[PDB]
Amino acid sequence: VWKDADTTLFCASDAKAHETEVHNVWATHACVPTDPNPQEIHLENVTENFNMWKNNMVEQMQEDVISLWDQSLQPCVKLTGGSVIKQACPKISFDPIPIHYCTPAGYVILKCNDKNFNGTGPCKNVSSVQCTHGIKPVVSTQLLLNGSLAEEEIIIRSENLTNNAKTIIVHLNKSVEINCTRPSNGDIRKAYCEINGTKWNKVLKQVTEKLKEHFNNKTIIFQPPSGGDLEITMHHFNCRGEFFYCNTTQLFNNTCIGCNGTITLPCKIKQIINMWQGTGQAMYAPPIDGKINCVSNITGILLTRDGGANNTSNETFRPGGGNIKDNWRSELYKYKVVQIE
Amino acid sequence: RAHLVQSGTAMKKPGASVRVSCQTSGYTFTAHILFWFRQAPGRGLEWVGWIKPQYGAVNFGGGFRDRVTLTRDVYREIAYMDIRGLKPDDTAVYYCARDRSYGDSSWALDAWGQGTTVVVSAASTKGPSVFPLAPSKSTSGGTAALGCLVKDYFPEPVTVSWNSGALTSGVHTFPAVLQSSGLYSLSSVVTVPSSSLGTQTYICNVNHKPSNTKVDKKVEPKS
Amino acid sequence: YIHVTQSPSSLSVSIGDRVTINCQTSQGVGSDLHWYQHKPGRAPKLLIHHTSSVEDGVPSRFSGSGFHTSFNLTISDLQADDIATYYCQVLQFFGRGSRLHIKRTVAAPSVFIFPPSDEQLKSGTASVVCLLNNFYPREAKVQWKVDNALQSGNSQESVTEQDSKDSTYSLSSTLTLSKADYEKHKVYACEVTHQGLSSPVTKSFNRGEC
Ligand SMILES: *[C@@H]1O[C@H](CO)[C@@H](O)[C@H](O)[C@H]1NC(C)=O
Ligand SMILES: *[C@@H]1O[C@H](CO)[C@@H](O)[C@H](O)[C@H]1NC(C)=O
Ligand SMILES: *[C@@H]1O[C@H](CO)[C@@H](O)[C@H](O)[C@H]1NC(C)=O
Ligand SMILES: *[C@@H]1O[C@H](CO)[C@@H](O)[C@H](O)[C@H]1NC(C)=O
Ligand SMILES: *[C@@H]1O[C@H](CO)[C@@H](O)[C@H](O)[C@H]1NC(C)=O
Ligand SMILES: *[C@@H]1O[C@H](CO)[C@@H](O)[C@H](O)[C@H]1NC(C)=O
Ligand SMILES: *[C@@H]1O[C@H](CO)[C@@H](O)[C@H](O)[C@H]1NC(C)=O
Ligand SMILES: *[C@@H]1O[C@H](CO)[C@@H](O)[C@H](O)[C@H]1NC(C)=O
Ligand SMILES: *[C@@H]1O[C@H](CO)[C@@H](O)[C@H](O)[C@H]1NC(C)=O
Ligand SMILES: *[C@@H]1O[C@H](CO)[C@@H](O)[C@H](O)[C@H]1NC(C)=O
Ligand SMILES: *[C@@H]1O[C@H](CO)[C@@H](O)[C@H](O)[C@H]1NC(C)=O
Repeated sequence: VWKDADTTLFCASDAKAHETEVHNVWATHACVPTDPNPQEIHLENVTENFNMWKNNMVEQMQEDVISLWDQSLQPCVKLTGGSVIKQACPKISFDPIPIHYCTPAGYVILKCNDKNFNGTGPCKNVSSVQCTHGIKPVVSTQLLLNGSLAEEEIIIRSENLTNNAKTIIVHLNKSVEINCTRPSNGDIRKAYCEINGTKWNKVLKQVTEKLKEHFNNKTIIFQPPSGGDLEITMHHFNCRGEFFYCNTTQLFNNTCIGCNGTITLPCKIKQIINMWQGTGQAMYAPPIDGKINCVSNITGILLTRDGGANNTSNETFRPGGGNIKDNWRSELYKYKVVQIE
Repeated sequence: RAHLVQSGTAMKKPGASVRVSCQTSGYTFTAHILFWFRQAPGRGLEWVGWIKPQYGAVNFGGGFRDRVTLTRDVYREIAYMDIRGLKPDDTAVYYCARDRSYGDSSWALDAWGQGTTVVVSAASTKGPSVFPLAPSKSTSGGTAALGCLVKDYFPEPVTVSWNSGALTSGVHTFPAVLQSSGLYSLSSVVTVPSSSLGTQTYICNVNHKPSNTKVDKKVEPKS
Repeated sequence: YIHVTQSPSSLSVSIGDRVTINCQTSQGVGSDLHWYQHKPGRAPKLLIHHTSSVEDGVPSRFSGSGFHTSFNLTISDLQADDIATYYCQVLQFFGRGSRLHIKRTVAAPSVFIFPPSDEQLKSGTASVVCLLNNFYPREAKVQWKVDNALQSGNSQESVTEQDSKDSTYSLSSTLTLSKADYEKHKVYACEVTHQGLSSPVTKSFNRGEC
């Protein structure tokens, strides 16, 4: 009647053709208008298998964001192969908008509506949709920002928890606001993010008890990344076209998980960055004048589990990320493409 | 296509540190995890850690995080492993291997480096002293036997040939043995016809490059 | 932790034979089981990944099967290039391995004994060597007797790899003694016990004799 299949999708958005904002410009030419009033069909007595970690929809979204970032976030200096590439690097208007992903004729998307579906396994409550929900192509590491939330309990996602090389997506059920600001009035690159410590330490405690559920009640420990580039050893994200790097050591303070005020994380705006799209560093212009500010919802955490042989009663976790495909996985997990026959 | 080449063998004292490097080629360097394993003599492969070259994310096995640093050069497409506070039990062959999976992780390692032998010992370099193993009585078994005794040397290896390489048949050079003194020792023997002991002269050529010690020893019956 | 056990640890094999080796797991593993070939001094080589997917370039005679906690590596029409150790792997857990060695008929060891050279005896130490040349199987006992006093803990043994041509082994046993200690005793023998012998063999010499 139908079968799992991979096909070329098309996007839909409510982009405004009159906006200078780069996401709106990209979606104006790339996407079609949103369906005025769609309608999903619940599939009765149907159990379908989903695998968020082998979902072709993730690949296509990755191509879009790479395309969006290369058409509108071009740097002053870039390392293509072995040559240096000079070019203009004007400041842009940058604010991600939601993008819907739709199937062409002869195909359809199946949607897993199981409240606590972990992404890999069977799903007893399935429906078919013409398009997905509006996903914002938010590029970040360590913390997943401005995403959707789990409808009930926190969810631990991983193709396999035994494999310490597999990223862990902690899907939160209650956002924790992060308020990052580069003030108007010394060093024009100094910034900081403020986070509600009372709220964060409580959410982080509920994350430990959910991890205990998956690791034989072993003690859960959080540590800062052991090494790697600044884009993964720190919370890396883009705000108003500026690239922020924030020290998150205070967000994983083990003593405060069972200390609860305003956590001010040291941040820095960097002009020289290691591109997530592929290879090479990129150099941009210094930050814009004025008060640069971004308030985002922390809706998920990216974790890498230590391979401590499991002989110890502990289990250390460190904020991961870097593979931006994981960010799209956290939003496309409930979807999959099938072909009609 | 994929091919990994590692650095040469290391001789380190206790407490010192070492850097093993792994040059890659023939594939997209950042789309494949690189693992590091080691194999001590007699034991099985032991996992040290891995590194995702895209941004250099790392992970380690039991106890290796405290002494091992894993980095890479995405442009030169070369991975590094720095071990600090070397202990004698760190002696092993360290391997560099790549994941066959493009992007994801499967732990199926289809490309491997030739390996890097690292020895951790407090024994200072020293050349061997060679003693003869004079052939005995006319032995049966169809032939006689003689050899050389290469005793007390560090580090490995030592090359032993016979008659400048003309005598290859029936030559047995035994693997080296580690003595409690920290020095190595071996022997090279060869069975020769009992009647050729009077005419033919047998010579073992010993060569120990680490100490620049060459020795040509004539093995002859003692009357 | 996923303990990996492979059996048989050692295996006697003959050219052209069908061979099959087993790998077992502490826990259900599914199918991401990987097989490797490793020869001394070289780097391991991927033969089969995920149980039954043979890597490109591997001879078609290699095969894989199994599931859950039991997996088999099978080779049909064995050849001289298939002699080596074989590791199975899941995640970071490699198995100890299963080594293949060509099987031949029994071969008695030619035994020889070498007294210390007078040059070494001036160094304060004396090395007495017992040579067991060309034999099969690999196992064998070597007892050092000094005036009928059995020596233990003061001898080191070394065995060569299986010879590529005659398929036999060879061994050395080095009895290290002090100069003064060596002089005080007269008779020095090494008793050899091997499958291809009817009774032990005691090659010996006497100090200060010819
Ligand atoms: C199943 O999914 C639908 C959405 O299609 C949702 O309305 C419903 O609450 C879910 N649960 C059940 C038991 O139907
Ligand atoms: C953040 O979460 C709040 C709910 O507390 C919601 O009202 C708001 O729209 C969310 N914003 C984003 C960008 O996700
Ligand atoms: C979120 O999930 C946790 C369990 O993981 C639960 O205790 C908590 O009540 C949930 N929060 C909400 C707002 O549903
Ligand atoms: C997800 O749920 C399925 C069904 O219970 C289970 O087979 C699988 O192991 C789970 N995976 C994770 C990472 O929780
Ligand atoms: C974010 O922080 C700035 C100062 O750091 C403050 O003026 C602003 O009101 C904050 N925004 C929110 C939504 O709390
Ligand atoms: C921080 O979080 C706590 C617990 O949710 C809340 O009571 C407090 O009002 C928050 N702080 C604010 C909103 O400034
Ligand atoms: C974060 O701050 C702590 C304390 O100030 C420091 O030890 C750590 O190195 C910082 N992290 C990074 C990635 O620099
Ligand atoms: C964790 O919080 C405590 C406050 O109870 C603080 O003293 C300590 O420095 C914090 N850890 C860090 C900053 O690494
Ligand atoms: C998240 O959404 C808010 C509201 O739309 C926006 O102000 C903020 O810049 C977004 N965060 C990121 C990292 O794009
Ligand atoms: C696997 O190999 C072993 C070798 O010991 C053999 O006994 C067994 O029959 C083979 N097949 C299975 C299914 O175990
Ligand atoms: C994860 O992989 C390991 C090793 O293949 C296996 O033992 C375990 O059952 C797997 N877990 C899941 C949930 O598939």
